[PDB]
Amino acid sequence: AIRVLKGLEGVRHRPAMYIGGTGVEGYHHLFKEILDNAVDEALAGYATEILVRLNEDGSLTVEDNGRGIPVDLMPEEGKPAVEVIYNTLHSGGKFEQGAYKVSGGLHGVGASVVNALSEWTVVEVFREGKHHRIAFSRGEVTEPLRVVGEAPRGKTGTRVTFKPDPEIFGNLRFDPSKIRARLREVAYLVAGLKLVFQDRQHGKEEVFLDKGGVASFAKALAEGEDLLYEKPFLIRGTHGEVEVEVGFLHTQGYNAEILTYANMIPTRDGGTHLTAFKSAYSRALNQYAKKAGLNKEKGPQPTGDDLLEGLYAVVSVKLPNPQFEGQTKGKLLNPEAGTAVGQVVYERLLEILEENPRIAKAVYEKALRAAQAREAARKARELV
Amino acid sequence: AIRVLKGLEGVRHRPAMYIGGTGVEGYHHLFKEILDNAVDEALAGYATEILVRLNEDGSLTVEDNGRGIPVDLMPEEGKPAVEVIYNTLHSGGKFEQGAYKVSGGLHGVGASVVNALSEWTVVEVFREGKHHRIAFSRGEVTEPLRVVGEAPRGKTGTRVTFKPDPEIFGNLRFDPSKIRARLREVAYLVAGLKLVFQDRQHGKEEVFLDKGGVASFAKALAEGEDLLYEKPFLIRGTHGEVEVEVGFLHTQGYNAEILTYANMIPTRDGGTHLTAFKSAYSRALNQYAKKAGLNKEKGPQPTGDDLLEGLYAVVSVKLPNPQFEGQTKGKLLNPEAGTAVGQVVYERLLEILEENPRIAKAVYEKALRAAQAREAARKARELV
Ligand SMILES: CO[C@@H]1[C@@H](OC(N)=O)[C@@H](O)[C@H](Oc2ccc3c(O)c(NC(=O)c4ccc(O)c(CC=C(C)C)c4)c(=O)oc3c2C)OC1(C)C
Ligand SMILES: CO[C@@H]1[C@@H](OC(N)=O)[C@@H](O)[C@H](Oc2ccc3c(O)c(NC(=O)c4ccc(O)c(CC=C(C)C)c4)c(=O)oc3c2C)OC1(C)C
Repeated sequence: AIRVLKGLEGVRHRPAMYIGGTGVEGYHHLFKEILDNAVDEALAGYATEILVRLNEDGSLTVEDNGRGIPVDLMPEEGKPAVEVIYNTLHSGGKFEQGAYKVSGGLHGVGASVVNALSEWTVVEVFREGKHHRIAFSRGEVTEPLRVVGEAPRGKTGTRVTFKPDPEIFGNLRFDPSKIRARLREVAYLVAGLKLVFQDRQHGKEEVFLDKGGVASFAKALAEGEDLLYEKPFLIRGTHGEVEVEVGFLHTQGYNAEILTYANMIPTRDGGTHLTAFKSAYSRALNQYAKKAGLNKEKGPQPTGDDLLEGLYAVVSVKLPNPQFEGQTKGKLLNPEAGTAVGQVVYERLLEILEENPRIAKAVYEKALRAAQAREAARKARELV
Repeated sequence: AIRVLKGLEGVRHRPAMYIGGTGVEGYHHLFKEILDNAVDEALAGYATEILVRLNEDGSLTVEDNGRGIPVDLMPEEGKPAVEVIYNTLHSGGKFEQGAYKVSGGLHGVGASVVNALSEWTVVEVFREGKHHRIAFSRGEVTEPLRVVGEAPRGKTGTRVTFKPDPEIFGNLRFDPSKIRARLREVAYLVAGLKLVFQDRQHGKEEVFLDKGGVASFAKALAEGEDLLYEKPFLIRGTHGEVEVEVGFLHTQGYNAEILTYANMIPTRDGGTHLTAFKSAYSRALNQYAKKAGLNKEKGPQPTGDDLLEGLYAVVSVKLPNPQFEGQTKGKLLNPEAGTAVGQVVYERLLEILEENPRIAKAVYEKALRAAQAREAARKARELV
């Protein structure tokens, strides 16, 4: 009643162990992974454009502006690097270091997990003047690497096309809505990165590009809401090995929304970077306020929830060796991320507040009126 | 340049991909995994007592009185079964379907990841009248399996002793509090299971056992507050392949706490079981009220969030093939769980109210107070 599953065999034996489930969520994790492989080329500074296309046959194509996955032979394995990448469960090396990378995702490079769980996979590489092609199916090579033609231009890059295996996912098909949502997210987290979504079926096409990045992301969060000031603030900075990006904006409403990210993956339960943000923001507001005489009688302006009212913000950090609560996602634990965020946002917020006095007053003013409202509801509720 | 990592080599090459990080959380996941292996025997019905002892040298011993990991040879590999389970990255088969299992552990069986990340591991098996022993170090056999004597009093079971690899975690050491916390949780989730913690480093002892299960869990969740009744309700039932257990109590206070679990692991982001719980509870509560004539007309209408004030409950389900939203689990997606919790809870709850009309209307009126209190705070705030 027992056997050893070697390599990709294990992935097909227990798919849920690699993608959580075999439903709609798991189906799209394949898309996210291949997309993140492309996004990693952008993070490294080689890709500037990424195309995601839903083909009429249900398959999905992800093409990048990158270097193109290497096709030269790996001595130890006696096979092209691109073949090894998509056929071995876990491959690594120093190539994992030297640039920020998307965190979480599928086992190892993740690409081979997608291949194992796909009826067919086609990898095309434009590199060193040629257009290469290798085809797989459920983890195995069906068509060995070969040159199918010459590369145009100075065109280099990788184009991956795959179709999740119906033997595992049933009649599931890609959902344009979900694909667009992740593309919209990425464009925001990698400002300047152009991502195009093509849905051949409906002949639709949308471009996702935003130089404003996270600041724009913050405004996007307050879509149907009256803004306190139409221009969202952007805080950029680097501390140690951590790149920090924070964007925020206020609305005259009373709802809030703070999204946090670590290496391009949502961190629902926050972590060191989120706690460092709330803290730094609080430090800055209060400090500035006193200096400028915005506080009278020493009212209860803080209390955290008061400052959160009508606050829309996005905190994003990038760091090597990220540490998560468990299973590479959820809550960021790196203390250095906390120090980076706190450091970068505190100093910069002070400046932003000083050069934008009116706005600073309105937001601090809103915090006081929020505290009072809290007080009134408390007594009222503690009356009956 | 590229390196293919075969088997356990990949675990030591990149531990965070298997345990999330190499700090305190990752360290304890090793403990959680070995404990889960023992608990699986209890879930299968062959184990009643698990001992967890923190040794003075930092190693952790986990002993269960279950069947004992088999030691016969696996012809396909030419090694005893115990060896295979602890030294191969992924082994599986029909044994995975024997019964309910703890979900979301470490890769595959999980034990081999622990072994790979420990400077040493000793596995003792009491089976078929004999006491077997086999030792490992960083994923590899150091002392092959051998019989070291008779099984004392013919007992059967597995005793695992291991020490997380200092080269991976530095000077970190198991935290008794984290251990007791998980042991307490498990005692509640598997009512009747007895777990003993011996903290030799502090000469301590402690028993975790509670036939009250999830009901007691709800009670202890509300420790500190005055209850509306000190006897927790217990709803248990099986619908399809899903076993459900829900416990709940009410306090005179205003705070609330609802914990959910799927196959022994916390689902902080809810899922089908949670949604179904509140719907079944809400339907049974509002229907009973109408039936017994409690829905007055001279006031506000009780809604969600109103009937969950001062309500402490724990919703726990066990089912085969759990489906989560990939990630770090977080949300249960199986529609069968929802129908299971709904069916089982709704009906049983209906009888609870009819059998406790006193408490029944005491709960409804409490929802009424919360309704007005909620609208009193609204008025107050809109008044600013
Ligand atoms: C799924 O494959 C991904 C890539 O995905 C995409 N879409 O381009 C990308 O995320 C990243 O791609 C890399 C990662 C590292 C190098 C990299 O180190 C290069 N540098 C070299 O000089 C080089 C040249 C030839 C060669 O055989 C190797 C080692 C082989 C590798 C990295 C597969 C390296 C290079 O030219 O391309 C690279 C590329 C395209 O990592 C992979 C391979 C897992
Ligand atoms: C890390 O080991 C764990 C176990 O932990 C402990 N402490 O018991 C436990 O969680 C579960 O333990 C099982 C799981 C299934 C069977 C099981 O199916 C049994 N039934 C047999 O008749 C049997 C007899 C000989 C044999 O080689 C095998 C299959 C081999 C196995 C389960 C490793 C099965 C049995 O005797 O013991 C079993 C045991 C002890 O699964 C493991 C092996 C991954």
